[PDB]
Amino acid sequence: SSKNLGGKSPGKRFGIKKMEGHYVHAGNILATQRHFRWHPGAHVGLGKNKCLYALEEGVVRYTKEVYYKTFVHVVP
Amino acid sequence: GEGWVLGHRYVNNDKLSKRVRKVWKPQLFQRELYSEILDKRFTVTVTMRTLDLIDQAC
RNA sequence: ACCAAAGCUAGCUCAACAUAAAUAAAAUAAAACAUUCACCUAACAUUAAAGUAUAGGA
RNA sequence: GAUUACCCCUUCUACCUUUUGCAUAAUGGUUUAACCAGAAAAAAUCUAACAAAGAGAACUUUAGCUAGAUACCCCGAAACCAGACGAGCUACCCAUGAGCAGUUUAAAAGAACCAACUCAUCUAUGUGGCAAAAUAGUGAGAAGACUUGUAGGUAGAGGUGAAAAGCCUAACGAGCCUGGUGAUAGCUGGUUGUCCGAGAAAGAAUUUUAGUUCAACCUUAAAAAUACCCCAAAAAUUCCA
RNA sequence: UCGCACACGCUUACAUCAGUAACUAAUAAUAUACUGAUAAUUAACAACCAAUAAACCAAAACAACACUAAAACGUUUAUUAA
RNA sequence: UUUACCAAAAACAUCACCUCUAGCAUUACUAGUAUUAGAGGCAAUGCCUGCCCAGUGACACCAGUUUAACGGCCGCGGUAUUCUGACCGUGCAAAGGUAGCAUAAUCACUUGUUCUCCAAAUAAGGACUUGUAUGAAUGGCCACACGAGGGUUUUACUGUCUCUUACUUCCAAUCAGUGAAAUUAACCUUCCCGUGAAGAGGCGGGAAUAAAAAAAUAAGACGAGAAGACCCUAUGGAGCUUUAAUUAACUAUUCCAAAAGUUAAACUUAACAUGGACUAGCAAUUUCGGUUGGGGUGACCUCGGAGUACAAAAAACCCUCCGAGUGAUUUUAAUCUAGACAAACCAGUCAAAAUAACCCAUCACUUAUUGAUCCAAAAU
Repeated sequence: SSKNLGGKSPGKRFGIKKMEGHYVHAGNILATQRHFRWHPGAHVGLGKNKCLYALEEGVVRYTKEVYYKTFVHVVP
Repeated sequence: GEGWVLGHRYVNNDKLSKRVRKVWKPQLFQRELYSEILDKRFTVTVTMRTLDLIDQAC
């Protein structure tokens, strides 16, 4: 009866795993996102899936800059 | 070791398939010999191949 | 108080000892089913090897 | 509960099972008595023996080892297979016997009608019956492919069948008896004394949807932690005083 | 109105006497079909018996005959023997 | 003659017609011999049984033959007041329904139209033919006689009916003797309006009512009686059928062996019985999904992206749009140490840093574009 056909796609749970003020560790996943919602800041690495991670031990901090970019930093 | 030998039969002789029991009976033919001790001609219906051994037993 | 219950004794189970012929299956288990299946028909004592060596739509 | 040594008035929707929900016009029960359905220790918790050893010549062992004590119920098929019993019923056939008035008629065991006998067309009655195939009226064949006695033969991985999926001892899509067998049943119907504490309605899969396997919960017995309600620093919430 | 004899069978039901509260025949009467005890007809009736070997063609239907479906049972001779 | 016990009928059988297979021996056929026996279809008799062998089957052998073998036997356009199309043209097929029959045991539209029958005829009879969807041995069209078969119209006669009434007998009723049954949770058992799993004597509110039988009526107690025979479910059962898949036993073959002969200094024959594989016709075991506004049919089953699913996740419907089981161009992804995301299991992402040797990337909007065990192979 239904001519149209489509499937369902399981969620990959995109989002931010950590928050500002939290104490993280080196190698920990910060934010999993599609394309760029935000940009990597100091002491923060970029992945192939565009997922930002922490390079060294420290504290996560969010900072907005307009020259329109959003950077995430890790302060040891 | 000949008379009434009942084995099993398979298709490809490697069985993931059905196994069906099969009957095997020996061949029977007439063999005429002569016994000098009893002074009598004897008739044996017994095993063919065995006679080949008897010929070597003389 | 009426039909009624309640009062005994035969009887046996089990262990030990004495003394005119010819491959049986399948249901079932593998939640279907098809190779496969401890088991059962006759011979097969204890401890440990051992549920090990291996086998099995492994 | 009141009330009189009795009753009326007032206060209350059987039990059980199955369910989102039953006094339910959903299920089971006449009543009573009696009979009748949770018997398995590996790892574990616990009580004791000894301790780098335990344990009755066997195993384990960076506190183990040995012993004892704690949790997993019954009834039910339709069918399958094996070995036999069944043609005194019935179906066909073999052997040997018997039976089938009378009337019209041209030679005619020839035609038609009609009693016995062999069948069961229609109607009615009977419907835990006279009877688990009936009785009454009526109707067919009635010298033929007829009816019947006695003595025999053919059976279930079949026989027989003027062939209907009929018959084969009152129910044959394949008889009955015994055995395999306590077959298999994810189903349905059931599972008995007291008191106390806590106390469940949906995450993904499955030849799966009336069933299972670990999460989402829960319970017992111990330890080491901390957790939540959570404002402004920030990204209805996600986080944190 | 429809039944007396021959069976295959059915294993004292039956006949006489005595007793029937009770059971037995859905009750009484009683009893051929209840209990108890005691009687239960023969034969020339029906079952049970010679071994073989030879001869012969042209069915039965109150049948010389005819027809068809090509014919239940029948007799004779000789030997041995009871 | 047939479903003994719901069907007695058009069914089966039957004389007869035709096709086709059997030239052979002593417990079928048959103590038979082509005028006989087996098999199939049709079904007295009467008149007939036309075409097609490309496929299947069968017979002679790869080619052909064979319809009383399995079966099949067309469409469109044009042509004279109207209409119709003797005729012509064309596509296709192995060949395109001949005789006869026909709103039929066949006709959907349908109660076709016309005629007969009746005061009225969806039935019946007689005709017409655009025969949805007749057809010539699963025979075609008729046919005297025959039928407990299936239908239609006049007459005759009737309690069938208008329209019922009376009588007789056996029961029912009374008394006496003997004394059941299914059913039954317990029952002090009213009605109405509402409610309650949506149809209440037990709930609520009103109405009604001293307590108990017998002869009768069958509305209710979803009455009694059968664990629905329809529907669906179960990875139930059984019967039947096949080109479902997988293959022992039986009937006939191809070869090599057993048993016999032949030449030269390696080859040919099978009388009886018995083997190993092998080729056909017969037979033997089971399977027969799920989702589903019942089932079946249809559709769908794994994955990715954009909405439904408003400012971290996740979230359904047989809701709604698009995409994949890859496509191509250049450089090439060598060894392993932290630490995290997601996550029931199992599968998926990011990656500082160390060492050896140099100094992955673009398009198909950005991501998709695959497969967990055991078993095989180019060779390790």
